[PDB]
Amino acid sequence: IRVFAIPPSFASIFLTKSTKLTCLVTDLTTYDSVTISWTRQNGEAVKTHTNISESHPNATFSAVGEASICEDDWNSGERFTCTVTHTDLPSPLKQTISRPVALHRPDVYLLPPAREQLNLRESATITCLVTGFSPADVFVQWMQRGQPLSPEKYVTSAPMPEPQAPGRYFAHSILTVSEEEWNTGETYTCVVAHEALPNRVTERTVDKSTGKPTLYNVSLVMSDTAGTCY
Amino acid sequence: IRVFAIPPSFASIFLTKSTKLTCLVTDLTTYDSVTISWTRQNGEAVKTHTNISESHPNATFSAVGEASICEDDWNSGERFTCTVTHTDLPSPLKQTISRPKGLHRPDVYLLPPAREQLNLRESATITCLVTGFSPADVFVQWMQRGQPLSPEKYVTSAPMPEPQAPGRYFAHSILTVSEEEWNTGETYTCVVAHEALPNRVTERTVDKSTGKPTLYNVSLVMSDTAGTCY
Amino acid sequence: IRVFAIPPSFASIFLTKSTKLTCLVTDLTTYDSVTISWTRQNGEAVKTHTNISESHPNATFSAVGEASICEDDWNSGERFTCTVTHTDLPSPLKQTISRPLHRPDVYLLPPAREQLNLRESATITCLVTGFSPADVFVQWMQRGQPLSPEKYVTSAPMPEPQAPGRYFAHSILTVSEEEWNTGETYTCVVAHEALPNRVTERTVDKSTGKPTLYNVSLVMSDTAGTCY
Repeated sequence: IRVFAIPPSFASIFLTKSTKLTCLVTDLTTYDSVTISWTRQNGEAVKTHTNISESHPNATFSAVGEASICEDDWNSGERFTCTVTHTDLPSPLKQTISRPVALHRPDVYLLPPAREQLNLRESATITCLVTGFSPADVFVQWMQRGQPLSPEKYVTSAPMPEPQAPGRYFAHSILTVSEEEWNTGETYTCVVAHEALPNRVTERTVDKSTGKPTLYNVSLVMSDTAGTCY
Repeated sequence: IRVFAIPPSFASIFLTKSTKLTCLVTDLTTYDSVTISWTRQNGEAVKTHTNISESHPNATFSAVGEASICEDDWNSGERFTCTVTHTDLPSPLKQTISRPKGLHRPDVYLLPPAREQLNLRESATITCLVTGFSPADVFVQWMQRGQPLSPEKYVTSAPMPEPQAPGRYFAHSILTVSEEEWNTGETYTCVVAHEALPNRVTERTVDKSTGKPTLYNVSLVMSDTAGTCY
Repeated sequence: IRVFAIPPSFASIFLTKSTKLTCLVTDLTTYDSVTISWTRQNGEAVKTHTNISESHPNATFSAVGEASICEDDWNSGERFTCTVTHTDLPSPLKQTISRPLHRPDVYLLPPAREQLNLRESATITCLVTGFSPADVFVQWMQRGQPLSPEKYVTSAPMPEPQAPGRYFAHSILTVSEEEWNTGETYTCVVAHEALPNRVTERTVDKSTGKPTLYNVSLVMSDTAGTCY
């Protein structure tokens, strides 16, 4: 006999360009004549729900209230309530979405695979370490010459609360590039989506030759006439 | 009595992040108690423009006002109208302008100063060429220690038409840095802004080491037996 | 009413050493009997300003002086006062133009390595730095042979960021990156007035630039002091 409330979040924001306000109906059996709609801080007209669904297989019903709004509507820090009057509860039922803060910029890093991995010659793993930032909800994606990989290609964490840097979060991601598939160039840019940056985004990349710093074979010779000039 | 009217444009709506409608009313008869409005095509109670401009002191008239929108509005492509009349003119200065739909993705290259500049001992100049992009309207900013430099430190071009491939543009920017500072560290990466990047932002970087390891092959010979060759 | 006078430009001056000045008259009354007469600072007449022009597309007869003078006769502030009398002007309208420093610095950056992986566009950059004054002309030379003027694209001398008043401009040019195997160093010929011979050519090729394979080879001996 409750209604969850779904505010927009940067996963939906960035990954869709379709800032989203949502609250669905759960915990209640197969129902109709129920109304779902959205209201603002000052409570005015929105686009109505779509995506009608069946009943859940556990003796309850499924239906979702959805629409799209302007981004600054959330970014201006306002209350947003979806208004519903249940058939079992003629009294008003209200669920609210809103945003609160200090901020910290991520400094995305990147470490090439361990040489130990590059001795069985099957797979190489890359660690798009992300850290030192606030607030949370960082999405991260991996470019490859302007081509985003699928999120299924790689894996990532959730924002783990940072032990030392107090009000800060961090996460990770990995991807199992195979041996030759790292051994041929293919810089694999790693791009980070957050809100603590001037243009809100950053990206970094690596290859074999991120280091390799000036290897150079000195040679000293005497007493060995080679029959060649100098 | 021409009236300026700037449509929203990316170099602004990213610099600003505050997409807005701005009709500059000039060359109209120099009066006050003017009648000025900003509207949509169907022209609802559209937010008229606040922060009007004062009279032009040079025996001309000057007036302008910003009207904020949501960017997806301009994305729809339907026109937006600055409806302005005068005490003299009953017919409003109807302002029906829309960017036409349809576009090429750039690909930045950052260029390091050749050795010549460095030997001069004073200053080093770095350039990231921007190419291949259509349409126009690209911002370019250069970014260092994760903080934005300021425009007076680096000059920037204006969007130019390319010579060969018709539907393409290109541009430039120029940085002036002291020599040692480029023998010191910081990367001097560059950020751009274009409406066809998948992330709508891309970035490159350099440094003294951005080249290649440069294998030495010193071969000090100190015998007195093998000879040289003319 | 638009009557502007064109001072000479070091482009044409470099072209044929033929400093020229024109004060064209446009959008005046549509009548024939248009006279062109230029004067030095003594007021004396000028050379063969000729080649009459027809009415403009906006239906106004077009005329312009064709005044050749000496390069030396330009360097002391000679208000080149040109008069044109016309039917509409019992008071003919006069026009004048006259003569109103820092060394340039030219470099030629090669393309980018990542440019040289797309495998079509071989960009090349010539350049000029911190000079006064403007009006400088630039062009690119390939084996004593000037390139296609459209092949490159020229900037204009926008002012310096931090210098007091100096100027700088640019120019860029593309070729097949397959060509960036013969190279031929694509000499960019700057052309500025404030040069000892008014040209400070510089050029760059693949073999130029930076190698990443040295092999220094010092030798050491008493059998020296000679430099064969």
